[PDB]
Amino acid sequence: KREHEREVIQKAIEENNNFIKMAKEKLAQKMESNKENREAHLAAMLERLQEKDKHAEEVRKNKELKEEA
Amino acid sequence: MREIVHIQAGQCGNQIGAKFWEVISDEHGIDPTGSYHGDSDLQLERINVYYNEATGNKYVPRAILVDLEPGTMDSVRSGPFGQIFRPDNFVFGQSGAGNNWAKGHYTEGAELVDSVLDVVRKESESCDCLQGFQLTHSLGGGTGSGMGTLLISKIREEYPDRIMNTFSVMPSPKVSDTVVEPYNATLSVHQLVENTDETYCIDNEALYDICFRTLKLTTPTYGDLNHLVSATMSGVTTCLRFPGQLNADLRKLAVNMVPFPRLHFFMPGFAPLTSRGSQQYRALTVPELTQQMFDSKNMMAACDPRHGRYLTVAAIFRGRMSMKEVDEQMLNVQNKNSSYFVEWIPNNVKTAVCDIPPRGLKMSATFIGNSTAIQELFKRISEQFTAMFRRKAFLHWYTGEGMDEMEFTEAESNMNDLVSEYQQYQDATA
Ligand SMILES: CC[C@H](C)[C@@H]([C@@H](CC(=O)N1CCC[C@H]1[C@H](OC)[C@@H](C)C(=O)N[C@H](C)[C@@H](O)c1ccccc1)OC)N(C)C(=O)[C@@H](NC(=O)[C@@H](NC)C(C)C)C(C)C
Ligand SMILES: Nc1nc2c(ncn2[C@@H]2O[C@H](COP(=O)(O)OP(=O)(O)O)[C@@H](O)[C@H]2O)c(=O)[nH]1
Ligand SMILES: [Mg+2]
Repeated sequence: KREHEREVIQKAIEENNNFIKMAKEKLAQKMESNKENREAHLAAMLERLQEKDKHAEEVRKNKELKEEA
Repeated sequence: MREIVHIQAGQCGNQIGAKFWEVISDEHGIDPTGSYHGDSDLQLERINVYYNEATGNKYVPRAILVDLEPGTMDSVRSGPFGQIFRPDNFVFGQSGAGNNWAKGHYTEGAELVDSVLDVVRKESESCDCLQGFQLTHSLGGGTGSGMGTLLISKIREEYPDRIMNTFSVMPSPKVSDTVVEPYNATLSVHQLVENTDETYCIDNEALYDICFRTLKLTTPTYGDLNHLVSATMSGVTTCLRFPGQLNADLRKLAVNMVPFPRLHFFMPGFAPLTSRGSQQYRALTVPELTQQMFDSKNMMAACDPRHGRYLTVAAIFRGRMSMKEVDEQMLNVQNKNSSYFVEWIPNNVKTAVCDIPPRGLKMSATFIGNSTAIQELFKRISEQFTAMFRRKAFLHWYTGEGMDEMEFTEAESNMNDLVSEYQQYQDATA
């Protein structure tokens, strides 16, 4: 009976600890995934804007090429 | 000098425990300060059964007060008889047990139980010749039920050859709306079947119904309920406390009352039934005492004794009366209703008479029955248990404390086995 009593309270501790552990890990996973997704969305936006800048350089390059002819 | 050590646990346990000490202190002529002021030598002759002697000829209850929250014990320490208790014998926590057997038995109670056992040990060591223990508690809450049965098991381990006696208050939906009480009670009965020698089944269902039906109290209080309990506890301990022939110690009582070790759950009864301050002016006659003490309406367990058979009976008469008339009337009950007494235990009804009446009465009588009808009580608890357990309802409160469902299944099976064993001897012929 005493061994059983010890087992019950260690079980209660273990399940509480495991709850905390899994909550902790779920949250770290979610936060890392969110961080990476948001950063990727910004990176893509900037990438498109930078392609506009390049395009604009070509337009002016094109105008300069046309000009002397 | 055969000492009994008294333990009271949880709210109910301490409430009825404190009332027990008020009632028997007055009977023994001990005042709230522990000073004796009585007029009869009969009062002191076996005073050492329940009291230690101090210097100044102070008498101190051999009582240990236990709870997982301070409220009720603060109440007691501020009550009338608060000072009478040994201050170091107050053992309490702060967390409470939240009406949860698992908290009392496995988690919260486990943190406190060694402290209690330390006090128990100090009291036992002081004993010339310890008889055993008596515990007051309810089965429906968390501390008295869970920690109370934890204590019973630990005390049995340290004192395996001593008698363990309990006054156990059974829950009823007539008195409590807490949904988990049938769980707490079933888990506790499982413990009691294995580890006590004698258990007085004090049923809140019966207590409430006596107050409402018989005493005509439209709004019964715990005070009213406990008035019945303390009258009963006084009556059933009379043979332990005063000079006498029959059932004069815990072991002799058990040998007279318990023919099979698991069947040690007693139905108490009392007459006359009174409310607090009813203060009645006519004494009952011996025939009246005898008729009423055996009546269903006077039982403290809500079981119809006519639905079962008596294995054994103890009857205690108190007051100045004709012992001849007592004998005649007791014989009349048995000879008039002989079919309700098992025929394979000859002469199974024993009678004691004590000259000192309880306070406020000239005449009273107390009944202790080992009846197979007590199965009705366990059946009632079992039905309430199964209604929830079949859907595993409210179990998360228990599994959160580390318990497994298997433990519930085992407790239920053991109580249903107990029920079946009563039925077996009910139907048994010589
Ligand atoms: C039938 C169930 C108990 C018995 C009563 C009783 C509780 C009581 O006695 N309580 C609540 C602690 C205070 C105590 C009494 O005040 C009312 C004091 C005077 C007392 O009796 N005090 C005694 C002397 C004291 O030793 C003591 C004992 C136990 C606990 C605390 C204090 O109050 C009527 N209750 C809950 C009720 O009647 C409640 N009704 C119900 O619960 C109903 N269901 C909604 C049914 C079960 C009756 C109403 C209050 C809503
Ligand atoms: N007869 C009686 N029953 C009580 C008293 N106090 C609580 N109860 C009952 O005891 C059960 C609740 O247990 P309680 O002792 O309050 O919980 P604990 O403090 O955890 O042991 C319920 O069935 C209540 O109706 C009391 O003073 N007298
Ligand atoms: Mg309570």
